[PDB]
Amino acid sequence: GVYATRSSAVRL
Amino acid sequence: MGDSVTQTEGQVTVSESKSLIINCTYSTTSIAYPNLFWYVRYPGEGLQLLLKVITAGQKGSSRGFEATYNKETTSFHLQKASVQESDSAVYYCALGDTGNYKYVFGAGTRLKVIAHIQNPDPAVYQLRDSKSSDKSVCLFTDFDSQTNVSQSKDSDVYITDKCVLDMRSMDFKSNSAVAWSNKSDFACANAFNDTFFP
Amino acid sequence: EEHVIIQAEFYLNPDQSGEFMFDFDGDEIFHVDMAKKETVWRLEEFGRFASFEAQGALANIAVDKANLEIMTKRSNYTPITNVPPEVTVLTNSPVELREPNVLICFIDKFTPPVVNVTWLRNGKPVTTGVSETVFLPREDHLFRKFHYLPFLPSTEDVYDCRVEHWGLDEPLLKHWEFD
Amino acid sequence: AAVTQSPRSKVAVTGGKVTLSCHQTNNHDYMYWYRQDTGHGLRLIHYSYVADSTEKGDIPDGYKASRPSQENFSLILELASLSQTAVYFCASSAVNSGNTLYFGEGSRLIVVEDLNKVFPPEVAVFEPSEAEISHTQKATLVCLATGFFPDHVELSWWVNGKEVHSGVCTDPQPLKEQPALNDSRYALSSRLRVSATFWQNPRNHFRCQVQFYGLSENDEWTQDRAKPVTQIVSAEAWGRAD
Amino acid sequence: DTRPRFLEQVKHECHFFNGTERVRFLDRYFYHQEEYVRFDSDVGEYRAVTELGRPDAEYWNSQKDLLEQKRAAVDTYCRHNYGVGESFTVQRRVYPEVTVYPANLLVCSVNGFYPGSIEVRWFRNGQEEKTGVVSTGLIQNGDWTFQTLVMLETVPRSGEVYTCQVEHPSLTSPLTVEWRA
Ligand SMILES: *[C@@H]1O[C@H](CO)[C@@H](O[C@@H]2O[C@H](CO)[C@@H](O)[C@H](O)[C@H]2NC(C)=O)[C@H](O)[C@H]1NC(C)=O
Ligand SMILES: *[C@@H]1O[C@H](CO)[C@@H](O[C@@H]2O[C@H](CO)[C@@H](O)[C@H](O)[C@H]2NC(C)=O)[C@H](O)[C@H]1NC(C)=O
Ligand SMILES: *[C@@H]1O[C@H](CO)[C@@H](O)[C@H](O)[C@H]1NC(C)=O
Repeated sequence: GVYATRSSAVRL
Repeated sequence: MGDSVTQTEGQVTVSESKSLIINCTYSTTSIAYPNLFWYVRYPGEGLQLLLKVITAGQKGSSRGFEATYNKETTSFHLQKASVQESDSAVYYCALGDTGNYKYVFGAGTRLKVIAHIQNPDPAVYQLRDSKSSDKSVCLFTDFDSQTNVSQSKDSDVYITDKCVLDMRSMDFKSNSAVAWSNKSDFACANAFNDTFFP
Repeated sequence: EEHVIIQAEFYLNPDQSGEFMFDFDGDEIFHVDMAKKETVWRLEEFGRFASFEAQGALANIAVDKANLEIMTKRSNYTPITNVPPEVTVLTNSPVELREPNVLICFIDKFTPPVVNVTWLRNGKPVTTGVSETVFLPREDHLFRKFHYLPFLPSTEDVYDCRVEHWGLDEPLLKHWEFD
Repeated sequence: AAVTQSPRSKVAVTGGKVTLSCHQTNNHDYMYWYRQDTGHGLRLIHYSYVADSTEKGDIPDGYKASRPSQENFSLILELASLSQTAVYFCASSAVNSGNTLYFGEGSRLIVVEDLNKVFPPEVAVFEPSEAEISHTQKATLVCLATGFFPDHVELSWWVNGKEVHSGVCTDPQPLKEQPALNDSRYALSSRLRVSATFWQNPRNHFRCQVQFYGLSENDEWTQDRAKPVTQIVSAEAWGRAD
Repeated sequence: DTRPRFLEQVKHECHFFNGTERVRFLDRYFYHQEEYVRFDSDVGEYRAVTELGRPDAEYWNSQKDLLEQKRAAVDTYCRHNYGVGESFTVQRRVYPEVTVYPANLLVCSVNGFYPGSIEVRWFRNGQEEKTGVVSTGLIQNGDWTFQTLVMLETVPRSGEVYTCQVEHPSLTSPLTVEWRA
């Protein structure tokens, strides 16, 4: 199994 | 034993108004939860997204194409009920992991749409050059979609495969092939090979 | 059954320190060594059953650093107020003379995530066998942390856990002695 | 529009430096350089998720990347090799778009050993046969482009000065005139089919246009023939009432 | 070095109820310790928590491809990562070690166990005590093991038998330790 990264959104 | 996307190998030729199905399955060892993508590359143009699915069990559809994200059998088969002349391109099946850089592409499948003919009239003809009437070419045309054109004879005679219709052609759809040489001791009857051959 | 998994990130200016870790029910599954670009598992066994592509964490860190610069300016450069830690020292097992044990220094309820922790035996520094965790998230959005010291209990040894933090006026000393 | 790369075509010599440029106007954080091979698919060379930094992809040997700003990602070939001829695709993505890839138009690169093996095409149009006219009441014109190198050409038909598509049927790919050599010049044909009466109108003008991609300016050329620059070669014919 | 500090935090949160049958996902952004914008899977959009996060809510809700990932994270992220570590997180079981020692107070030391759900009882002559029983509560060691100490305020009489009983999901039958005169 491989953990998924939830992405951080980018402001501006 | 890693990451891979397996697509229908080589080219695929289909007649107009006929069904299509392109095979795509995948196997991953370093992806987490894939998203599945179909990209299409029309002649001359670059790559562009055709459809995508985020969550397993659901299907995307665009321009009459359809594909279902199926995690049970790790497949993403592309389908279309009635193919159009504008559907001639190279189709790429792909998966990506939205949280990092990883993408896996398949090897791509070329689609050739040809004319659908129910009244074939296979025959060969002889054309002359519009400048020097000495140069001549032979034309094999008006054959059904089942006809396959062999290519060989001598190295100083050339033969083309079945031609692909124009992306935005809407009339005079006809399968054709052409042959030419310089030996001047062979004619259109000797070239290629019930048809016609005047 | 109730369970909570948290993917917790921070970024700290002007230290330029970033962290990325996964929490399960208050314990660390793993964190990413930002310097070596590597996954570090809290328990070695975890790396036999799962894996992680660290470049996803580095991507999120670069984004968090960019978000922080925009947010610093949008708050009119409002800085963080330091919150000093509470420190407690305990063992993980009841103590017996010469039976192997571990001192645990629990640093809790503090921000920003920067500390200096030192183990002292009889007033001198000790480093043999020590280990520590990264900064662990709290539900009130402060941090906690563990430092560990394996040791053989004696009646003649005394121990101290010395933590430095910008919220403290002087280094905090948490004392431990046999019985 | 979103991602644009340049040049769209290049011909360079072995041991020469070739750099491919790529620009995006989406403010995306990721940029990538891929290589397109017919049997292998699409392979990643280099990528970048932050400016002033580059990560090496799966096949980075012989290539170098550079990302001097968030909008530009270049691919430098220090010593171009024969193995580096392919179609190169640039792409971008960003989390705000869920990391879907956006692709540029593609850069087709051909590398050769002497640069003097490139020839522009010779185009000729062939008039329809009377037999086809009497048999099917249709007339098929054939265009033939021969003796060009490389095989990067685009063929089009023009009837009375406007591009046509209905009735056009082109070969899938050019064929090699000398299929035994690695410097063979190529040939390509196409068919234009109209009605018998349309061809039998002497007022109807037919033109076959072949776009050739070859050398650019700033390329030293010291041969007797003309410099084979990117150009268009054409052949035309008029309808015949009888 | 008294320079001011500025802290960005991000917490992506997956809450599980009855295994993976109900899942709530939270995309949470913090400035120092102030949460200013969040995505709740139960809401479907980003919402400003404070006025400092109103620009981010309005801009991110315009990024439809960004919303499609967040709206699907319960499946593509939460339930996915749950399955990935299930065998060593949800299913992790470690036996508790039980030790009884005198502190007029008896201590029952339960150490090294996982998970935290536990029951510790004191018995005097086969009857469970409720007066004079105080417990440290659940103590996390930071290494996937807990410990807990349970004191008994008792007047030891000769012949009396005190028994500490530990119930724990890793055990098919309770563990007991006895202390006598
Ligand atoms: C950052 O500075 C701006 C500008 O002074 C603040 O916006 C003002 O906030 C006050 C309330 O304290 C309002 O009465 C004003 O109308 C706002 N606008 C202006 C132009 O003054 C903003 O609140 C400050 N941010 C923080 C976090 O303090
Ligand atoms: C932790 O200890 C270090 C000692 O190396 C402190 O930092 C150094 O020393 C002075 C103070 O004596 C600092 O102002 C410098 O910034 C440091 N120089 C370096 C690191 O090269 C550090 O400040 C301590 N941290 C805390 C939170 O107390
Ligand atoms: C808990 O999990 C699944 C839900 O599909 C099922 O086995 C069981 O009925 C659930 N319990 C309740 C109370 O819904």
